[PDB]
Amino acid sequence: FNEPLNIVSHLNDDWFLFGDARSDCTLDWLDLDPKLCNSGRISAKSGNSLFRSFHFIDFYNYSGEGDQVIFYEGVNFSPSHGFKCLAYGDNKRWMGNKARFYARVYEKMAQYRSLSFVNVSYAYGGNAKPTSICKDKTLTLNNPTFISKESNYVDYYYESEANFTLQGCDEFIVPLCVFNGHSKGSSSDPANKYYTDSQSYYNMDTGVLYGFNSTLDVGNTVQNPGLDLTCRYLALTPGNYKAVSLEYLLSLPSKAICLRKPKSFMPVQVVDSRWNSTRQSDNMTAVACQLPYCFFRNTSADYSDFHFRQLLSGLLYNVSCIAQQGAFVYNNVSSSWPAYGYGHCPTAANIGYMAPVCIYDSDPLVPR
Amino acid sequence: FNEPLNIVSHLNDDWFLFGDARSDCTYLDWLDLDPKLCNSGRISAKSGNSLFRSFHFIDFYNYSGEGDQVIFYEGGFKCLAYGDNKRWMGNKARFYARVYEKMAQYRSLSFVNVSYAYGGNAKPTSICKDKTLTLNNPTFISKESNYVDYYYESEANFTLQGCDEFIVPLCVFNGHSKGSSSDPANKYYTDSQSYYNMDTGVLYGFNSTLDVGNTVQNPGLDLTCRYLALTPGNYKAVSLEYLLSLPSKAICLRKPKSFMPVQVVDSDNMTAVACQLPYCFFRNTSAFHFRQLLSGLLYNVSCIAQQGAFVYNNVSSSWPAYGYGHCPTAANIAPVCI
Ligand SMILES: *[C@@H]1O[C@H](CO)[C@@H](O[C@@H]2O[C@H](CO)[C@@H](O[C@@H]3O[C@H](CO[C@H]4O[C@H](CO[C@H]5O[C@H](CO)[C@@H](O)[C@H](O)[C@@H]5O)[C@@H](O)[C@H](O[C@H]5O[C@H](CO)[C@@H](O)[C@H](O)[C@@H]5O)[C@@H]4O)[C@@H](O)[C@H](O[C@H]4O[C@H](CO)[C@@H](O)[C@H](O)[C@@H]4O)[C@@H]3O)[C@H](O)[C@H]2NC(C)=O)[C@H](O)[C@H]1NC(C)=O
Ligand SMILES: *[C@@H]1O[C@H](CO)[C@@H](O[C@@H]2O[C@H](CO)[C@@H](O[C@@H]3O[C@H](CO)[C@@H](O)[C@H](O[C@H]4O[C@H](CO)[C@@H](O)[C@H](O)[C@@H]4O)[C@@H]3O)[C@H](O)[C@H]2NC(C)=O)[C@H](O)[C@H]1NC(C)=O
Ligand SMILES: *[C@@H]1O[C@H](CO)[C@@H](O[C@@H]2O[C@H](CO)[C@@H](O[C@@H]3O[C@H](CO)[C@@H](O)[C@H](O)[C@@H]3O)[C@H](O)[C@H]2NC(C)=O)[C@H](O)[C@H]1NC(C)=O
Ligand SMILES: *[C@@H]1O[C@H](CO)[C@@H](O[C@@H]2O[C@H](CO)[C@@H](O[C@@H]3O[C@H](CO)[C@@H](O)[C@H](O)[C@@H]3O)[C@H](O)[C@H]2NC(C)=O)[C@H](O)[C@H]1NC(C)=O
Ligand SMILES: *[C@@H]1O[C@H](CO)[C@@H](O[C@@H]2O[C@H](CO)[C@@H](O)[C@H](O)[C@H]2NC(C)=O)[C@H](O)[C@H]1NC(C)=O
Ligand SMILES: *[C@@H]1O[C@H](CO)[C@@H](O[C@@H]2O[C@H](CO)[C@@H](O)[C@H](O)[C@H]2NC(C)=O)[C@H](O)[C@H]1NC(C)=O
Ligand SMILES: *[C@@H]1O[C@H](CO)[C@@H](O[C@@H]2O[C@H](CO)[C@@H](O)[C@H](O)[C@H]2NC(C)=O)[C@H](O)[C@H]1NC(C)=O
Ligand SMILES: *[C@@H]1O[C@H](CO)[C@@H](O[C@@H]2O[C@H](CO)[C@@H](O)[C@H](O)[C@H]2NC(C)=O)[C@H](O)[C@H]1NC(C)=O
Ligand SMILES: *[C@@H]1O[C@H](CO)[C@@H](O)[C@H](O)[C@H]1NC(C)=O
Ligand SMILES: *[C@@H]1O[C@H](CO)[C@@H](O)[C@H](O)[C@H]1NC(C)=O
Ligand SMILES: *[C@@H]1O[C@H](CO)[C@@H](O)[C@H](O)[C@H]1NC(C)=O
Ligand SMILES: *[C@@H]1O[C@H](CO)[C@@H](O)[C@H](O)[C@H]1NC(C)=O
Ligand SMILES: *[C@@H]1O[C@H](CO)[C@@H](O)[C@H](O)[C@H]1NC(C)=O
Ligand SMILES: *[C@@H]1O[C@H](CO)[C@@H](O)[C@H](O)[C@H]1NC(C)=O
Ligand SMILES: [K+]
Ligand SMILES: [K+]
Repeated sequence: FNEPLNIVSHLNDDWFLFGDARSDCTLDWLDLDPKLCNSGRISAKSGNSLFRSFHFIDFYNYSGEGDQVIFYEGVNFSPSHGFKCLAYGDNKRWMGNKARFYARVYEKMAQYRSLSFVNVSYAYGGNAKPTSICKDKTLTLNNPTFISKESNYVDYYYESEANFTLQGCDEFIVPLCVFNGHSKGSSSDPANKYYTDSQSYYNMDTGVLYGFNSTLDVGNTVQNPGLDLTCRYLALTPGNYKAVSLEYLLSLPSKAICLRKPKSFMPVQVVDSRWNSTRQSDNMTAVACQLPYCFFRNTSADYSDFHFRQLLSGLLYNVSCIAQQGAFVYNNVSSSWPAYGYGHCPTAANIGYMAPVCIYDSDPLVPR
Repeated sequence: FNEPLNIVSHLNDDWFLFGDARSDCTYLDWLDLDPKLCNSGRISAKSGNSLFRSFHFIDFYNYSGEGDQVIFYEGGFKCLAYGDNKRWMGNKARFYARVYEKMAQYRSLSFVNVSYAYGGNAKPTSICKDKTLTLNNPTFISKESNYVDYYYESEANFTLQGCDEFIVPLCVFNGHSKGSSSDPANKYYTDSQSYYNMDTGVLYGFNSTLDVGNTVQNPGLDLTCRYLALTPGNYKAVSLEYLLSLPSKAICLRKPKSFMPVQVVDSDNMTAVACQLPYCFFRNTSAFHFRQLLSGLLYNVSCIAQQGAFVYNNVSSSWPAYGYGHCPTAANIAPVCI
């Protein structure tokens, strides 16, 4: 009785789900029960993900607020897409970025009710403008922004800076990134001339600096491939910032995840978001989802979906307790001791079945 | 029945207590009034010392210990004549927040000494001290003899080895720092310090921003510290102005465990500010001597939660919140039939 269930669910009506096509109600494409389409507790867009919208031009305006937050997305940025900034880049670096972004988002959404995006603007002294240096055939990155070399500079060994302000959120997730390798200015430069990308963000109000230097020696050629963007994901407080670049192109945030409304700690729930077997998936959301801030839920069957619908079907009702092992429907007794339980959780102590008169035989004239 | 108790406790024998009290034994068996746990292998404690004191100052006690359930028993300084103890209250809150949070994740806490490689002739200087204490972490290295002022870059290397993570201080004098006796009264410095991980390219930086000084007319200049959790490897301390500073001691964190909140009991509320969910449960127990704590640690409890400890694992009047162990239900459940 009251074995833990492999579902995502909620303790009460105070929940919210972020998703992709498989929860996008605008119905053969859905894993989400159609009855939850009019719930007002879903932000989902087919073909998109939080990571995709965070970094690229293909943007969906995700937003939602809830005590118990659930995620069922990620797949729309995978190794099957094979995104890389440059012809001889490296998707593995982008899987790394994915993992670090989601780890930060999951961890913070255990501590805040509200997630949304804000656009970040900057003030810059020179004449140069953004350049779309990181892109491939199907995607164009636009966060961070990269500002070109000023006309008068002969090479990329220069300091450059711009100001940016974070306002309107309790905390902001921003990327701080470098091309990690021997970056090249042009093909007119000799072979042995390369750059070591350096970027920092400085909080002018507090005096705290976050810095990042390239350390690798991979390049953007068939002889020495692997140069791509390595990103860290910082949770910053509102204030006035300075983006200070010590070498190569100045970069700074164009978008932030907006975190609002602190709550008592409540772990997020994550549903594994993958393709079918014959297409390339990743487990970056699994690495990102750790105790104590996240419960990971996966099925036992390949994506071919019956099993994932029943995992999401937990969203149609309330449960007493959400724990490491799963959801406990009832609040009283169970065979398992809940670990990391939230809600009104059952005991696994021996409490027998009680009655003032125990029944042994059927009564021919009285029902039970 | 089974009301939560406002005490620190343990779920099993795998616990450890860090303290600032005397744990030693002073010696018809009932004439022996020592607590059973006197001289226990599960306690690291020293009267008139603390983890913070030993982290930062010369009167050092070699605190170390290992356990699943970690417990802290918590039983003013300024660097300069016209400094500010408020900066040290803030330092203490930030130190303990980091220590408490990380000891929810590791079994083992100890101290290591950090050595450094510096290319000049200058030596350490005890610039931060008052009448009873002398700071020695971080180390501050003197200006080189050939420099006429404190507007210089300086650096040293240091290595962190043998632990999973290391807690170290990154600090600056926050205000208008002053150089020597005979120079313009309007000539001051803006202390700037950073640590750089040479293996990963990550830099942690800190610049002074206040305008306070070290005189009766303009007091407030003191040391503001951040407490970093660093991975093992090769580092460089890079100072962009004023005295080079770098760690001389680190908290060594080893042996990961499943997340298990620490417990803190007292007797300033900085340990209270530092002790927060999800990583720490704060108890304000009343009689509160160390000897009574020792007696209260002889027996297990079934469940440790936000409201307190629940002795029994079956039923209670309260729903445990943020419960660990084997926790009772408060559901409305006489002879057993089945
Ligand atoms: C912890 O809380 C739970 C939930 O509240 C509680 O479980 C309920 O216990 C009550 C009271 O005993 C049960 O109600 C009685 O059920 C008698 C019939 O029992 C059989 O059928 C039950 C109904 O099954 C249907 O519905 C359920 C879900 O609703 C579903 O799972 C089934 O598939 C099916 O659709 C069934 O629950 C029950 O199974 C339990 O008991 C058996 C036998 O001991 C055991 O083997 C199982 O493991 C399981 O525990 C069983 O198969 C019925 O005769 C009885 O009616 C008399 O009493 C009521 C008042 O109590 C009078 O109104 C009536 O006129 C009769 O005199 C009563 O309705 C209820 O079914 C339980 N619900 C569930 C989900 O298990 C536990 O007791 C709580 N535990 C503690 C320690 O507090
Ligand atoms: C949760 O766990 C606790 C701790 O184990 C448990 O509390 C204990 O309950 C038992 C059973 O009631 C208590 O023992 C009783 O003590 C009373 C008075 O002191 C006695 O009179 C009782 O004896 C009568 O009932 C017996 C039934 O077999 C008869 O044989 C006898 O003739 C008497 O009529 C009985 O022994 C015990 O005192 C407590 N312990 C504590 C520390 O409070 C509790 O019941 C558990 N609850 C649940 C819901 O499981
Ligand atoms: C992170 O990367 C940046 C960018 O490379 C580093 O800053 C740069 O440091 C280099 C090497 O110290 C400086 O170049 C040197 O200049 C001296 C003096 O002219 C010269 O003698 C050397 O041959 C060398 O060319 C460069 O000026 C400096 N750039 C800027 C804009 O400050 C930075 O040091 C790295 N950070 C860390 C902590 O290592
Ligand atoms: C944090 O603090 C350090 C130390 O103050 C800052 O580095 C220093 O910055 C000052 C002001 O930008 C630099 O002084 C300048 O010198 C040039 C060259 O003579 C001159 O053109 C300017 O008028 C000014 O006086 C100084 O060189 C620099 N010192 C070192 C050793 O790098 C640092 O910039 C601060 N960090 C941030 C993010 O603001
Ligand atoms: C899940 O639990 C919440 C928690 O109460 C339920 O909220 C109630 O919703 C009903 C709508 O039928 C309102 O009339 C009540 O006022 C709500 N109760 C409270 C205490 O706010 C919700 O209905 C439950 N949902 C399901 C599907 O069982
Ligand atoms: C995209 O989403 C954001 C966040 O939900 C919207 O911005 C909010 O708009 C409301 C007005 O209804 C303001 O009161 C809030 O202050 C805004 N929040 C933030 C964080 O900026 C925005 O309107 C949406 N964009 C579009 C085109 O619909
Ligand atoms: C941040 O920028 C985005 C994209 O420019 C804004 O979303 C667009 O808003 C315009 C109107 O200003 C609409 O025409 C589009 O429908 C929106 N685009 C998408 C893809 O949703 C968004 O409003 C901005 N956010 C805030 C808080 O101002
Ligand atoms: C506190 O709890 C632990 C775990 O339940 C007890 O350790 C067990 O002691 C029993 C005594 O016979 C042994 O059977 C087990 O082997 C022990 N288990 C483990 C995991 O060590 C411990 O004795 C209790 N301590 C006190 C003082 O009651
Ligand atoms: C950035 O802000 C600083 C301080 O507020 C100011 O000195 C500087 O002129 C600003 N830069 C630009 C380009 O607006
Ligand atoms: C992810 O996948 C790799 C194998 O590809 C495996 O070794 C690793 O343990 C997995 N991590 C998680 C968190 O599932
Ligand atoms: C989830 O389950 C599927 C099917 O068993 C498995 O192939 C996949 O690797 C699992 N994902 C993770 C992240 O463990
Ligand atoms: C101090 O404690 C450390 C860590 O437990 C230990 O390795 C060292 O030997 C101790 N020092 C002395 C002098 O006993
Ligand atoms: C650090 O230094 C102190 C004093 O020299 C010494 O007692 C202690 O044992 C040292 N730490 C270790 C791990 O040996
Ligand atoms: C510090 O390390 C650097 C980089 O390895 C090295 O070149 C330099 O010699 C070191 N400085 C000292 C004083 O040992
Ligand atoms: K840069
Ligand atoms: K310094």
